[PDB]
Amino acid sequence: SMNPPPPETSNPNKPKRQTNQLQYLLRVVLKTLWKHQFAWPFQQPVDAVKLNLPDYYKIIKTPMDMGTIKKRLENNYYWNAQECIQDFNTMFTNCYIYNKPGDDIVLMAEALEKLFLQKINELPTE
Repeated sequence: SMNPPPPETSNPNKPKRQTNQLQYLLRVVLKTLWKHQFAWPFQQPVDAVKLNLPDYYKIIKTPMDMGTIKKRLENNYYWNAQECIQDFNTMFTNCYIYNKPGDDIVLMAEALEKLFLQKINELPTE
């Protein structure tokens, strides 16, 4: 029922890059999803205490959210675009794993994911 430590957003010994694909992931992908009317439940780690989801972290072992992704991108945490794309996919997957099919939160994730897929389709060549 308690919250775990959040995912890391800094690791000084993890090697980093700033590539045009990672720049696109911040400037286009994250910014598009962040501003959406359905972004709010995904803008920070799930607070299982405030939201009264005492089983959330029993089920979700790889938490991810856009607050974390935003910080990772701003702090150049990633080596490659695939790591960041995986974080978005983990976020959506967690939502679909935890929640009841057809719930409104699942519709919210689906709307963000549709946009994510449209943007990733045009990921620039390195």
